[PDB]
Amino acid sequence: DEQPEPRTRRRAYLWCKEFLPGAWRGLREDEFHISVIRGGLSNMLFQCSLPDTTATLGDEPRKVLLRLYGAEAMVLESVMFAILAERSLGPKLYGIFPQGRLEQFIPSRRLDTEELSLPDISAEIAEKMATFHGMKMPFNKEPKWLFGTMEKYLKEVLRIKFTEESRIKKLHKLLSYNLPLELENLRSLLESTPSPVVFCHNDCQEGNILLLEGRENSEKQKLMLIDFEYSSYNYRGFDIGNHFCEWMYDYSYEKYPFFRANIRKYPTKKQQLHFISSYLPAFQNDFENLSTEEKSIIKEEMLLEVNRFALASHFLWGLWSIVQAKISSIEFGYMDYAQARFDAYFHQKRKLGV
Amino acid sequence: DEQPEPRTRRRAYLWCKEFLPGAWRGLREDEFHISVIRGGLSNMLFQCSLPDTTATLGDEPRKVLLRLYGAEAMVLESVMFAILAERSLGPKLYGIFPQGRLEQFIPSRRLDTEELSLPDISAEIAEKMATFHGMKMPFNKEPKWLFGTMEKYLKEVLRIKFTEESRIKKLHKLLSYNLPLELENLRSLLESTPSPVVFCHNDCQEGNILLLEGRENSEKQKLMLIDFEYSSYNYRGFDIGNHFCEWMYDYSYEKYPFFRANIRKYPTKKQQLHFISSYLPAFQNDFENLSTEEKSIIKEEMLLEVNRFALASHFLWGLWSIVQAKISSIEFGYMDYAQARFDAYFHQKRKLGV
Ligand SMILES: c1ccc(-c2ccc(C[n+]3ccc(N4CCCC4)cc3)cc2)cc1
Ligand SMILES: c1ccc(-c2ccc(C[n+]3ccc(N4CCCC4)cc3)cc2)cc1
Ligand SMILES: c1ccc(-c2ccc(C[n+]3ccc(N4CCCC4)cc3)cc2)cc1
Ligand SMILES: c1ccc(-c2ccc(C[n+]3ccc(N4CCCC4)cc3)cc2)cc1
Repeated sequence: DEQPEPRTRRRAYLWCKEFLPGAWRGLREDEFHISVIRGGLSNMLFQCSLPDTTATLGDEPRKVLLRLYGAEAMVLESVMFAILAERSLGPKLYGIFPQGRLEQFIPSRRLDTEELSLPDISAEIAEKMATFHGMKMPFNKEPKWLFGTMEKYLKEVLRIKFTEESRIKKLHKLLSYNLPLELENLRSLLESTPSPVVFCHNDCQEGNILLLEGRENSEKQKLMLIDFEYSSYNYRGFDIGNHFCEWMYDYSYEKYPFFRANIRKYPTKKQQLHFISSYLPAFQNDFENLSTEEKSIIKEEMLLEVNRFALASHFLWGLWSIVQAKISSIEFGYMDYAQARFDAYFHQKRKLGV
Repeated sequence: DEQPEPRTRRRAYLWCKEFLPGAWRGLREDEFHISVIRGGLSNMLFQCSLPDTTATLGDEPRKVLLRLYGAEAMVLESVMFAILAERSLGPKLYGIFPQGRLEQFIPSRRLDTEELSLPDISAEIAEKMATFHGMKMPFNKEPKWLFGTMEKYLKEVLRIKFTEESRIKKLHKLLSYNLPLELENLRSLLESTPSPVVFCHNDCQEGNILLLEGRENSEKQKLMLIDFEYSSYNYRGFDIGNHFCEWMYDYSYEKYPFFRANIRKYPTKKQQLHFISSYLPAFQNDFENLSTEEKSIIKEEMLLEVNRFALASHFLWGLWSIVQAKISSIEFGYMDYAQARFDAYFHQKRKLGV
């Protein structure tokens, strides 16, 4: 039960005391409870709570999550979080201030990578993603994020000056593919691949999926999608394909490079069909009433869409990871991860015949 | 039908094209319609619309309001607006970006000052305010805004160096009252005056109240409260008292000083009772089920609360207006308005025996 720095205890006390109603408003500092959930220099997380000896007066929460930003994107993330809260699709928003926010505390654990392929879990992930994809949001609907971001990252990658010989070497190999050519060939392929533009999560991986406490044996509604920091209007195919890619990566590996990759854990076509069979009726209400025939066509075309867009997930994250090898302060094998993503890019390309 | 500057037409076109769905996404610039609703250097307003010859594809609006900011408060105002939109208490939010936002266009006119005293109108204002006062919001609940703001303004007022002799003269008269003494005597009075802390509009005047098109002959639900720029947790008494004060001021007067003030248009006790008789059942659901006796006590105590807090409305706006005489760029008799507010402050004080 890790205690925060005294400075952070006092600030957390004041934010809770001033932003939360009822018993919080009169709470003594010496009866304030706080423990560190995630440390670091940015995006730090703390649990704050009333003493067990203090009764609630109304509907105020007894326990909350404090998120600290630490080390216009802020306007947009805050507005998004507030709207998702109002719509019961994310944790409630209790307080917002320059340094962070107070959010609803949701008893839960994160999923592990192996759990993504469980048929019931996968079905519910698909339903939750489809629900998210139906959200009308006050943000730019031109789907510029995907290629805008890859172009931005590639610009950065070509200008990196590594000093470490192992990274110099790995970078030269990755750039030997002619990444500008490959990106513009990918742009050509996806231009010819229909995919509706919807509000996408953009990071649907096990670490962003809560298994809700007390719901673990429930048939449905045991999950919640969280961490919408990178959510935007984007091609639907990307959100689904990106999720499929995440079946292959275990970030809990406790030896350098601090991930495991397995190409054979990508969902099989059978598994992919199971996922999209749950997605579609959740996204298009009367989908079930279509003939078995029309449903089959729509499913086949979606399989093609999502597996092509999976290529963009590899390329995007490969580029992202090279930049992180230059700019990150976390211990992680970023260059080896980049190579894993580009390996999967070319393996997938070959399987698609593209 | 005033057209905007070409620069603004092009930016408005792009914001509408990129943030609004359906027919907007493919709209040609030469079929984009825009007209200026309010000009100026800040908070400019434009109406944007589809051509009549373009059909809607889905549920997209045919007409919207563009608000431009022009010349962390922004995070908070945006989050507030988004939440009020979600809760159906304000116009929908269609787009948010650094320079402004796209809002729902609400066919309507503003009320005139004379209309505030109409019994049906006043009853509905009271119901809408009570509804607003029930809103739980993610903002600081310590009621520091009222006196914090008056102290801030008074600091500014004491440091103003006017160059215009008529303003030098008017300022000397207003400061001759010993405003620090008077403010701290007001703080003492209000400290002893119970008033619940609720989410307040803080500017409930006729210019911020829409009379909804086609609802003018409807028994109820003909109004909408707008312009929450200054909304905050605050003493309930202030929101109601401030509204009552606004019965006395007509800002449509077309000769200098560009307002009329009439002390005799403050609501009579009968009118005040009519207002609070609508407020209470809208704020406290089972209020009607109380005995005539308990209801009468609660009403009497509220009359006292609100008329004491009305003094703060005078003092706050008096101070505010002196600062505006120094810093504003609008033609308005700010010093004469300040004197009108302090005149009403002392007149009200004398009637209260305080
Ligand atoms: C070891 C431990 C944690 C991390 C890590 C920490 C935080 C994040 C946050 N993040 C999530 C999604 C991101 N995206 C980049 C564009 C697509 C989505 C970028 C960054 C990603 C990875 C990396 C290595
Ligand atoms: C590429 C490389 C690594 C990862 C990744 C690695 C680890 C994790 C789990 N995780 C561990 C630590 C995290 N943080 C530590 C402090 C900042 C946030 C956030 C997330 C999630 C994602 C994602 C993409
Ligand atoms: C002539 C025409 C318009 C105006 C005017 C224009 C905009 C506003 C906006 N405003 C609304 C409320 C304000 N408050 C100050 C603290 C209480 C609420 C301050 C400013 C107020 C007055 C003043 C003179
Ligand atoms: C003290 C003094 C004047 C007023 C007041 C005066 C006029 C109005 C009506 N009004 C007229 C013009 C307004 N604007 C013009 C460009 C910026 C906003 C806004 C509001 C509303 C309030 C309010 C308080």
